[PDB]
Amino acid sequence: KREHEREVIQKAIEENNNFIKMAKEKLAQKMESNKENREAHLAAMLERLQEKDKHAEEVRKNKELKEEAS
Amino acid sequence: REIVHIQAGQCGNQIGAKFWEVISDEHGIDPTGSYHGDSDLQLERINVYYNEATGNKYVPRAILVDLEPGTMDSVRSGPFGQIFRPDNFVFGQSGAGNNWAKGHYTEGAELVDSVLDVVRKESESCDCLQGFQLTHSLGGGTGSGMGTLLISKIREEYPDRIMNTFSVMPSPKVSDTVVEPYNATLSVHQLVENTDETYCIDNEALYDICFRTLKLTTPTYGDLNHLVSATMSGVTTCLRFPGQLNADLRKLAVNMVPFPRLHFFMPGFAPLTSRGSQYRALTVPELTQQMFDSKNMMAACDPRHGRYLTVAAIFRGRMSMKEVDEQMLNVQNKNSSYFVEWIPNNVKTAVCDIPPGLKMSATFIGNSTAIQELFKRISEQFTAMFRRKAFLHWYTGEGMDEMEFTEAESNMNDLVSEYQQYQDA
Ligand SMILES: Nc1nc2c(ncn2[C@@H]2O[C@H](COP(=O)(O)OP(=O)(O)O)[C@@H](O)[C@H]2O)c(=O)[nH]1
Ligand SMILES: [Mg+2]
Ligand SMILES: [Mg+2]
Repeated sequence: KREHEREVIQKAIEENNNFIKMAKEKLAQKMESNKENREAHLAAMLERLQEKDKHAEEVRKNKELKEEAS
Repeated sequence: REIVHIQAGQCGNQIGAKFWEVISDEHGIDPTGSYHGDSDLQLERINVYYNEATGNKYVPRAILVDLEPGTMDSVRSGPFGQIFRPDNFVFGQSGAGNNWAKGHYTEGAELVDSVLDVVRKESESCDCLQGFQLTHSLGGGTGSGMGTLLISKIREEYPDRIMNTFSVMPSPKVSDTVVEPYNATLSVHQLVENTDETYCIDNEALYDICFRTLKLTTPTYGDLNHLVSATMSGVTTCLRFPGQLNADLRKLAVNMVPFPRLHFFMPGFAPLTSRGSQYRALTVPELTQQMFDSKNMMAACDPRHGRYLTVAAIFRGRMSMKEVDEQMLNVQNKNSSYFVEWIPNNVKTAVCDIPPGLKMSATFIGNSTAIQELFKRISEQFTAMFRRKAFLHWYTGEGMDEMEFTEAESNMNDLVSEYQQYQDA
């Protein structure tokens, strides 16, 4: 019976500690994966805007070509 | 022949404090521990419950246990609060939240060793220890969980001694929490295995007595504790005063317990007093009829629904012994069917000249098979919740497993079937 009394209290510790452990790791994983997702959304947004600038440089150059071949 | 008294939890300490106030008065001991009595027949067996200290002071051999200081601070301030040994107050700060698992496995396990150190100290100073008596409730957490934990540890250290308890059974009529059937079932499982004798004090019976008999509509714990302390006084008279019947815990157990597991007693008392009641002195025939009546039982069981295995009656005060014997013989002859025929002379009678209080009273102690009605009521309530796993998270959250509940439920159902078997014999 003393053997079981020690198994009960150790089971309670192992469960609370393991719960605290999992929650800590899952929260850090969520905050990290969120950071990655938000930064990816901004990176794609800026990539789209940059592709638009590259196109404006190509338009200004396309005018430079037409003016010289006039 | 010393008895080590232990009181645990709110209930255990409240009924325990009253028991000490009551007997201290009976033995002529004042709150300071000094003797000022008008008879010496108060000091003859005073050593059964009191130790003798330095300036001719008598100190209760009591250990006060609780996981919350509240109730024990109330005791220390009450009338006889100064009578107890200050070192014998052993208490924690985080209570038990009416959770058996907390009292037995977590909170209680942290405090238990320090209690055992006090128990051991009180035992080492015993010329010849007969055993221990624990007061507690089975519906709470400290008295229920930690109390049965203490019983288990004490038995390991003193396997050859008697373990006696005054166990207050829970009832919806006087309830503190819905998890009382869980706590009670878990405790009864411990009691069936680790006690030699348990006095079943039912809060349902104490309530019905206060309500239906005394007409105390809206009774308080103080009202229930009035009956308890009076019954506790009566059932321990044979141990505190010079006598021949059930004079010690072992002889009481030998006379009252025919089967090891069937050691749950139904106390009874007469007259049923109400705190500050009126004028008459009950004749011996009146005392006898009342103490055997279902309405005077401290356990909510109808003795007419079962049979008595053994009975111990105690009369207190100046009365005719011839009339006592005539009345005691008459109750049995008039109800011989309710006493098992296979246990000859199973009703023993004792008389004490010193009355409680009152001019004359009678205390009944019965090992009846009808006690199964108490265990059935609890088992029904326990099953109604366990079937749907209600409130189990509070217990499993402390480390306990569902298997432990299934075993406690099963052991109590076995106890009921055993009481029924001997009722049909
Ligand atoms: N007769 C009686 N029953 C009590 C008293 N206090 C609590 N109870 C009962 O005991 C149970 C609660 O246990 P309690 O002693 O309060 O809690 P613990 O501190 O966990 O042992 C319930 O079944 C209550 O009805 C009291 O002073 N007298
Ligand atoms: Mg208690
Ligand atoms: Mg309790």
